[PDB]
Amino acid sequence: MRECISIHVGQAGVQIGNACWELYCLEHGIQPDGQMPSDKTIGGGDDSFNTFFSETGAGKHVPRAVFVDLEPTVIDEVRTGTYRQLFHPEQLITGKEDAANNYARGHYTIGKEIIDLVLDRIRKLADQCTGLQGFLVFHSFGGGTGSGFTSLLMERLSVDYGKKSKLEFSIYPAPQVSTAVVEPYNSILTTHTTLEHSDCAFMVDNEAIYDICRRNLDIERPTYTNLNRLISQIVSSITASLRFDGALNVDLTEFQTNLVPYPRIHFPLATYAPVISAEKAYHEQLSVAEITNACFEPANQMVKCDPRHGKYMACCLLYRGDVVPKDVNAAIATIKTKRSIQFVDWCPTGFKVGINYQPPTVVPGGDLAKVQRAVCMLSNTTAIAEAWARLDHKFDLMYAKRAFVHWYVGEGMEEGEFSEAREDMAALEKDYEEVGV
Amino acid sequence: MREIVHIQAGQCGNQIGAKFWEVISDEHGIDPTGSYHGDSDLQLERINVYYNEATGNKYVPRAILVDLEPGTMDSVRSGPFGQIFRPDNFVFGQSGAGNNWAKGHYTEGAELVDSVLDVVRKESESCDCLQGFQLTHSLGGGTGSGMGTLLISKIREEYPDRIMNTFSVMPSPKVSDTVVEPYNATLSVHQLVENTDETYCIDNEALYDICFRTLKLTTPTYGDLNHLVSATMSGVTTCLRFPGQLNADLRKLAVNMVPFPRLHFFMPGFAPLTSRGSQQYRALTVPELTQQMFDSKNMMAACDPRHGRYLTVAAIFRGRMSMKEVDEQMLNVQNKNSSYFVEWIPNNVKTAVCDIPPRGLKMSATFIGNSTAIQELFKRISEQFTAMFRRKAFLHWYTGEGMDEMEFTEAESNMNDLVSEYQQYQDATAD
Amino acid sequence: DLGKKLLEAARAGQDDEVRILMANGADVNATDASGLTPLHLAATYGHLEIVEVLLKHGADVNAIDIMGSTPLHLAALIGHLEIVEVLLKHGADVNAVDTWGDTPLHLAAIMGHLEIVEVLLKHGADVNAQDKFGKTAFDISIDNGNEDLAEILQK
Ligand SMILES: Nc1nc2c(ncn2[C@@H]2O[C@H](COP(=O)(O)OP(=O)(O)OP(=O)(O)O)[C@@H](O)[C@H]2O)c(=O)[nH]1
Ligand SMILES: Nc1nc2c(ncn2[C@@H]2O[C@H](COP(=O)(O)OP(=O)(O)O)[C@@H](O)[C@H]2O)c(=O)[nH]1
Ligand SMILES: COc1ccc(CCc2nc3ccccc3s2)cc1O
Ligand SMILES: [Mg+2]
Repeated sequence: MRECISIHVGQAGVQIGNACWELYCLEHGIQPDGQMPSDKTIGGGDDSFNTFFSETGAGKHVPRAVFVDLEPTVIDEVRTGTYRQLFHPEQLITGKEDAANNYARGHYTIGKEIIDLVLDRIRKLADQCTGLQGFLVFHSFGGGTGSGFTSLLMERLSVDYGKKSKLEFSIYPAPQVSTAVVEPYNSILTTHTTLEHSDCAFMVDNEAIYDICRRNLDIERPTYTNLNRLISQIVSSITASLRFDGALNVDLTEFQTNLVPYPRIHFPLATYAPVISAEKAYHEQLSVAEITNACFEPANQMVKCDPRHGKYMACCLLYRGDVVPKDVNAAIATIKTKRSIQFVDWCPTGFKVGINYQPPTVVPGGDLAKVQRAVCMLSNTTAIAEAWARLDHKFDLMYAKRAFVHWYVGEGMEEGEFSEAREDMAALEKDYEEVGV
Repeated sequence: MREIVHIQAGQCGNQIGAKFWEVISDEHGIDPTGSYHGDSDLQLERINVYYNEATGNKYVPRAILVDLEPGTMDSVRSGPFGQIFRPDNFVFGQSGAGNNWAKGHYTEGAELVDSVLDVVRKESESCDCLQGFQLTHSLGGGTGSGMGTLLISKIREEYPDRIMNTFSVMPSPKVSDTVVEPYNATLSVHQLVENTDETYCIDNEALYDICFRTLKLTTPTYGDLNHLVSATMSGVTTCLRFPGQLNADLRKLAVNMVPFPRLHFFMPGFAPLTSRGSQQYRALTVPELTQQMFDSKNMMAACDPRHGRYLTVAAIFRGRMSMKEVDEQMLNVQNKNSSYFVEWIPNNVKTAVCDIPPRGLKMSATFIGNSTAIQELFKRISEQFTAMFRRKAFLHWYTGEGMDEMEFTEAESNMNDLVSEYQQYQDATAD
Repeated sequence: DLGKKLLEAARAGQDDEVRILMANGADVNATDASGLTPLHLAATYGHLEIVEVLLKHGADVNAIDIMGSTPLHLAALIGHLEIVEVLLKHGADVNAVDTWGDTPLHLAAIMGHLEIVEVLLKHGADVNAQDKFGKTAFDISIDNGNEDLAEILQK
């Protein structure tokens, strides 16, 4: 095949991964025990879902997935839950002591004790691949493991797999749903040390997902399960091209080609429509024009920012369901004629379109209504720099006083790395300013 | 990280420590013989944090009991749960400390400290993943203050990667045996600023004021004060002992509550404030719970939070209540009191909520503040230390134990530096 | 030298040695290196019977050491109520000021000796007396938030 390996790091990455692979199984007709009746290949196989699932001799389809946490609580739930039999048991890896919300513990003092086991286990999955194309890495920005161990892992994967692509799904922190005061520090530290090792990173702003659950799904106090089922719906939209036959983003390399013009500004914005509550099961069905228009409302964005205040460098539309191509083209034309969406002058001012004609799946247990057609727009807009600016400002307020810095210096890290990371973020913000003005 | 090793030193340390263990034993369904008798499985899920599992479904506190005088042994054993402690973990000397920090830190206590470390070492070796140590003691005596801080220093050097946390009760003339308590407390505070990661400041001046003026107890006893202490210790350890979503532990609390290593002295609070066997606290709502919790009258440190600024705050709500209502009340307090939270630590107020309430109450809240106003506590001890030290009163009781007089001036100097540090961050602007 | 022995006997509370030493001519107003007298030391360490004995045999109730401390300063600081009242009865200066600007009232307020505070007030302690930082006893009670003391000082 051309296989892809998914890596989940820390609580957020593990729990989001749980929801993603639950959804994947339902989309592909795979039972929790790995069995798949629909398509009958004895073993191995070379179908499109094989990029994400290996096959044993007994007809078991096993995720090409690794879950890592520095403490066992969250992964122990995977080992005892509905999908306990789905994953490779050796690909669920835990230590006894977490990073205590400290990037330096995740990267240095605590992460060093488990990094070599994680890499040897990743190597075992890689060795079962006839044509590994790279990795999808799920993690939080604010966690000590999600930030520190992910950056350490990404560093080692670049040495060990120099030619392979690495894609990130990264949870950007929100005050409404937070766990630590030091999350701005960890977010800036990991972005700095991972920037050169990641080819494309899809940020998920926990505040944006929180807003959507409250307004679109009428959930007053969203749980992590609520957030994650919505996140997984959007991740599945982005990875479906890797798991089904298609003509857009058919391998990890093509993500960079279509979405990342310059290696450092590799943070596309995701917008997903429609998001409808499961209690509105008999809702009128929205047209292609309507769901496409909804992709340019800020209320449906995964990161809070204003693309009208920015310029576009790339724009992909990934439709799912009952979507006629001519209706897409008419809808695109309406967007360019009536909307003031500005592309930079050096990129093709066109929209790339992929259509998967299978209706979107919704998990039984979820808060999302079945829809006949949906769309995820991936766009590289300079406006996402607003999100970096919000993080940098929270960092600056605390760092100006050196608040909490001693916890990092006490865990194998030099104070000089704070300013190095911050100046790299300053240079990233200037990169966005130079591209769009 | 899960297991905590608990140490109680001196008379006060063993009295509040014994109360702590009978309170949380009740919350976890453990009877005075160590057997479990609970009606909820949440009581066992995190029991190993404080308890060692015994031979036959029996649970033994991971607690070490220490004092230089034997009298506190008998009393603790005589207590309701006295038989639950491991008898080998009673490490006591013959001649006391005479309310003398120097005897506890340099002479009598130095003879016994190695015997205590042998028990600590044993308890740590049976831990799957020790997270740190918790000490209960007073600062105004000799054993808990002198030998307590010595124990902290020696444990710090042997387990430097573990968290050290103390419940330290501060002396007050309102509850005082002698005028040398400011000496003992200042010398101890010098040790605490250097060798602990988090200290809960339980001020006897605050405890007496609560009992006398709020609870209208005309003559408060130690049991009255300790009623408040046990309620506070139960509240601040709730999230270590029950699941919840926070997955709280001593290191995450420290990382998020202590922005500067030396400013790790917490001001605890509790609501409702009740006396023993009263049952008057009935109609208490979430708006009232939140208001009382930040009220200066509900603080266990005799300090006015509105004379300083909060660097960080943690609020623990216990009981069944609207989480929708907690969040709106918590945001409400921060918006109308914006001038009392520093602006250069974003999101510095954390809300935790626990299903299981404490005994006798259905709704309750616990407050943990890192506020610059705690400098009022240290300025009070300092003024008394200075008043005594300038007259060289009773100094020979300390120099007569090999202690140098410059140790006093350095303790005085260190505590006044600590006060200046709080004031520096109290006046710092974002700009 | 009997003076040094009287100073140590007064500190230690050795009533009988104080009796014999004065019978052999010991200087009731002897001073140690810092200017402390037997009465200073008996007042500091709470020996009421020795305080009364010394005052009956010519002790200077208002003697000052090198730092300006009188016996009443030290008794008000340590908290010996009955010694405070014996001293006042024998003519102790209720408003004596030491080198730090402190009066007996300042020292009793700082250490929370509320009954001594009351006694000193009834004997004319100066409520406007300022220490070298400008603080009166009432200022100290406001700064330390000692509500019980503040109430006592407003009579
Ligand atoms: N969307 C989403 N966010 C989560 C989830 N779990 C945690 N977070 C967020 O992730 C951040 C905290 O990082 P975590 O992943 O929980 O911590 P960790 O990676 O395990 O690292 P340590 O616990 O410090 O060792 C905060 O911003 C949380 O709001 C989740 O399941 N879904
Ligand atoms: N709150 C409280 N304080 C106490 C208790 N026992 C003693 N203290 C205080 O502790 C100080 C005396 O120290 P103590 O523990 O008795 O002497 P030690 O045995 O040498 O440590 C004084 O400030 C007392 O008011 C108690 O049960 N509760
Ligand atoms: C100030 O902001 C924060 C403070 C604390 C925490 C997490 C850890 C905690 N551990 C304990 C342990 C016992 C009781 C309460 C707590 S809160 C996260 C924050 O964002
Ligand atoms: Mg974690």
